[PDB]
Amino acid sequence: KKFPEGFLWGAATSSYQIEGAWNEDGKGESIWDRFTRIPGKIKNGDSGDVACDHYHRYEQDLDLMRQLGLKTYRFSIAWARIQPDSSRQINQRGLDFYRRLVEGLHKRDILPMATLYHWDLPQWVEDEGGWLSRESASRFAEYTHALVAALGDQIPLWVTHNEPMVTVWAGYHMGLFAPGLKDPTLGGRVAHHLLLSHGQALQAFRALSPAGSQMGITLNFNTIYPVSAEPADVEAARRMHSFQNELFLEPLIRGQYNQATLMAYPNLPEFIAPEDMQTISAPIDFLGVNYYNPMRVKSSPQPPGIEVVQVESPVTAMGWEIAPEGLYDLLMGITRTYGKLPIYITENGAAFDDQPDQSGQVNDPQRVGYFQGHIGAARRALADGVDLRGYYAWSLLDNFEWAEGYSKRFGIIYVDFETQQRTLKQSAQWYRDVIANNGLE
Ligand code: NA
Ligand code: NA
Ligand code: NA
Ligand code: NA
Ligand code: NA
Ligand code: NA
Ligand code: NA
Ligand code: NA
Ligand code: NA
Ligand code: NA
Ligand code: NA
Ligand code: NA
Ligand code: NA
Ligand code: NA
Ligand code: NA
Ligand code: NA
Ligand code: NA
Ligand code: NA
Ligand code: NA
Ligand code: NA
Ligand code: NA
Ligand code: NA
Repeated sequence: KKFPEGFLWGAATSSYQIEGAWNEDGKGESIWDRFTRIPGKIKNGDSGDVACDHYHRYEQDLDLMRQLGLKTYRFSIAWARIQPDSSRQINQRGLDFYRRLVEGLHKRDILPMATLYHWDLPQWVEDEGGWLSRESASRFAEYTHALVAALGDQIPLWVTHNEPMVTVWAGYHMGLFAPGLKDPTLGGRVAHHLLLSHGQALQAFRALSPAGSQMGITLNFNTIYPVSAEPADVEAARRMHSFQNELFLEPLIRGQYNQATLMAYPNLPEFIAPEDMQTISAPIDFLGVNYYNPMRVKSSPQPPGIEVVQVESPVTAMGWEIAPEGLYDLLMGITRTYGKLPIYITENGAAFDDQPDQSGQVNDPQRVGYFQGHIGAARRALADGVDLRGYYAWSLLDNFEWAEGYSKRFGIIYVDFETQQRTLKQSAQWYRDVIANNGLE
């Protein structure tokens, strides 16, 4: 039950969630800086203004990574640090930060994986239409070109987008995340431009062809199970799977949108230029998979004919069902449907109500249990033919959990946000052992 020699064990973060220094060194405002200033949008009125203060404390966090024996570390790049404003001019201080981070990773034999876009769009791009505008795909490609030119040979794994489905749903359907639009009819248009931006970014990457470097995209999924064996429930589950799990995968791999997508978005074809599917479906080097929980579905008489059924137990602090078999099923399904392409699990983890004990230790056995089940499921998938290349725990650090603010702790390392003190949780200690053993037990 050892994983393959060279298997990439990592942990993941994102820029807005950990960096702080929101207005330092010429950094421009992002849509998340703006969103968190809006009263009522975030629990406890929290923001990423300071977060984990990682922009200043990155060397401490690098040593924590080393202490755990991480083989790889997934971070995102704050686009607004790099292009603060509409002049499109490169901010050298912002770029230098990522240069220093990447140098530090290599110094400690940790392989960098960089996410170009983890939701912190520069406000200047939003002022030019954001993801509603086709031109934002070109802006994203110019940003990618700059970063890959600067750091390509030093970052062996690049991800264009993180969870474009969440950007669509939370950002444009529900208004729960930045930029806070609440118009379901916009989802197709946004999805197409996210996909187009990925494609143009990938073209920029191929043009530069950095030595030893690869590029992919990270998607989130919720494995779908029908609540019963009834045909109507099976049908609802199939439709929900197509939409929830294959909206992006289908165009990425097959160069077409699926029927569930076109029905949900019936004006989508109006945004597709003659090239656009070819560009979107150009080969990626790997797929990033983010998974936390399944969704359970039943048929309904009322539109859209699908109801998601909530689960009371077993759940995390987010109310998300704990079902490690969901991860196995997801990985097998992707592999069977789209072929045996390289996969990294770019996020998997859990939020629990962690509290230091009287001695100052943070013991999180529920999180250990979550990782035990899920890493076990990933191992079974690998045994059964999935080309799993790495696993990244979400998250290295407790951090700013978007609209939940600091009420939710996903870290394997506990952060006291009053003092910025970091403490390895029991789960970090356990994970260090897994890495050293190259597997469970
Ligand atoms: Na920040
Ligand atoms: Na507030
Ligand atoms: Na409130
Ligand atoms: Na704040
Ligand atoms: Na180490
Ligand atoms: Na170095
Ligand atoms: Na070095
Ligand atoms: Na502007
Ligand atoms: Na447009
Ligand atoms: Na634009
Ligand atoms: Na530009
Ligand atoms: Na190219
Ligand atoms: Na080229
Ligand atoms: Na039926
Ligand atoms: Na959804
Ligand atoms: Na092509
Ligand atoms: Na969770
Ligand atoms: Na979870
Ligand atoms: Na708990
Ligand atoms: Na949230
Ligand atoms: Na909070
Ligand atoms: Na805080």
